[PDB]
Amino acid sequence: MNRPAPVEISYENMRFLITHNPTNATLNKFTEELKKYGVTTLVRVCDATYDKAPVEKEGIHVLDWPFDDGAPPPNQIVDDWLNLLKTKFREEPGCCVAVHCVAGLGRAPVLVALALIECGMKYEDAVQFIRQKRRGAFNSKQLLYLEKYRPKMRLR
Amino acid sequence: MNRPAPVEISYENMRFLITHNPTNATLNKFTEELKKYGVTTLVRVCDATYDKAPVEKEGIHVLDWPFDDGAPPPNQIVDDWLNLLKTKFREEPGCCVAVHCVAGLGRAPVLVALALIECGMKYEDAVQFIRQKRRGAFNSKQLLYLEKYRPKMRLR
Amino acid sequence: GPLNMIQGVLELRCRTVEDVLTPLEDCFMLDASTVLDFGVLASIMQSGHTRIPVYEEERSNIVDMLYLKDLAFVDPEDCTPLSTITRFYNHPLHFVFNDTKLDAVLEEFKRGKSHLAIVQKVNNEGEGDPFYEVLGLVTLEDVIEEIIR
Amino acid sequence: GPLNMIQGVLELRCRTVEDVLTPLEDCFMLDASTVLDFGVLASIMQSGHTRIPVYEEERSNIVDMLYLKDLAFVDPEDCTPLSTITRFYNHPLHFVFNDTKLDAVLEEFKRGKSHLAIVQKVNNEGEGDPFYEVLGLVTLEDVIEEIIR
Repeated sequence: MNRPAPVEISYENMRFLITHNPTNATLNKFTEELKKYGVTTLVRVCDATYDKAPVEKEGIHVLDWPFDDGAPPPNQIVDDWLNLLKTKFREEPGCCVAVHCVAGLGRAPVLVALALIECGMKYEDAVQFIRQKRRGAFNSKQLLYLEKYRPKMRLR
Repeated sequence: MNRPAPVEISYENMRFLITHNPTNATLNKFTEELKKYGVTTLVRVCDATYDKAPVEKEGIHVLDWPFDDGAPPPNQIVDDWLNLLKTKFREEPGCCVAVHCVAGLGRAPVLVALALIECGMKYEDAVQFIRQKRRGAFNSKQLLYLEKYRPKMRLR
Repeated sequence: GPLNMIQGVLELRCRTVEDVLTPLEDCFMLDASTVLDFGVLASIMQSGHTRIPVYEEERSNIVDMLYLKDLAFVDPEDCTPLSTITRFYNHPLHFVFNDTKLDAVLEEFKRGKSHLAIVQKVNNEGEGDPFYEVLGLVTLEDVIEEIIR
Repeated sequence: GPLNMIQGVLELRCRTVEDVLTPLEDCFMLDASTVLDFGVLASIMQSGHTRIPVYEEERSNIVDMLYLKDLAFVDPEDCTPLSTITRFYNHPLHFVFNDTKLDAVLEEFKRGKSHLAIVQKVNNEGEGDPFYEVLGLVTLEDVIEEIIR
């Protein structure tokens, strides 16, 4: 059985880390986990009350991209995201992008799923691989969105 | 399962109570147990450091008749005892004689056993009835003595 | 008796934590913000639990476990808050899915330090994202009770 | 696993307290004359026993049981002696014969408050009268361990 702990996802050069939220206290310990898993880039996508810089003063690129609880990612957000991944994995391959949010199994995993699909993983496999590592995965809408999604397919 | 608690034996007008030892503190509580079971007469037969009167000020006839650890009762002691029982049960029938000693299963039970035998209970039955209520009963010598014992048979 | 217990062990593989659990409202639990005064300590010892969930600021948000051992040199007055204590030890906290079969939980419990997991089911109703809903607690006892009846 | 446990329940009727007991020297126990200072209390809580035998003035002379609950408003310094506490509650103490079959002890334990009996055998060697020799303690755990292995 498990704690309230991070969850890493890989393939191919891509490595993600879906996480919990810190309060400002935990925040030194939180940034320690991050550095361990080799993350360069955190993407907030729910709101969090911790005040980031300490994570930035440690040189992790933080991104505040909140979207609606339960929703699929807005169009931009998805564009930014894919575009973000290209540059960040180009910067140093096999590093980690962290995504974090209060639940852990709603919208954060979607970005990740999106990534794998747009990177050639069967939609079905994508959902299963995510649900393997965190169970509960997504909601109907999250899943609708995921099936209906069509890779360009765009990820150099 | 059991505590370190008294053990009552009856038949016919005869009622005995084999007990533990009190320190002088317990002694008010100890005398309370005694009065409950309707005892008139305590027979110490191991030594005890409690100082009796409080038991006598409550009107229980105390008798100090110690004999050797492991031994059968000296001849007198047995004579006194049988003789004691006649008078005490004559005084008020169906009362209780208490016998007490540190073990609980050595010499005190012998007096009781003696009583039942000299009162017409098969030696075998006597030992079994006692061992029923307190297990461990007697030792070889205690048992030797008991079989070899021959009721007059003397108990009005 | 021996035959019931035999049925019980055999039924482990069929019944689940949900059957055996202890709902939240019925568990001894502590508010993180509590202060360890004589009364609450007494409360603790009188609980006859040796491992007590600590929540904030509502019972389903379980943030920490308080072990009895943790109380060792705390002096009532000084009037120490419960969170200073919890913050001395990262005691881990075990979550189990409501679905899990008892035979499995038995094994987990043997294979760990723990004699109590917090129970969770995923929850799909609502617009929001799925979440884990805390149902309450299962203990090693709870599972033994299954067997010795 | 499930089959071992089945063997275990079935073997209850054959094995006895002696097989499963905890010898005296290996039990957490307390001297009646002890004083409940911060250290000993801590010692208590760190024992992770909730029911502790109290002896005087050598471990086989067991005079009382100390329940954790009993510690509820005792303040270290005041430096209360252990016997003043024991003398607040006549908690009963259960003795079991070394001979007794586990299946029986299981039942006793269910049919009482107790999760721990003190083990005794009658002792015939010696000139003296028979006596009961304390061997140590059996707990409800000890019996469960029989089953869940």
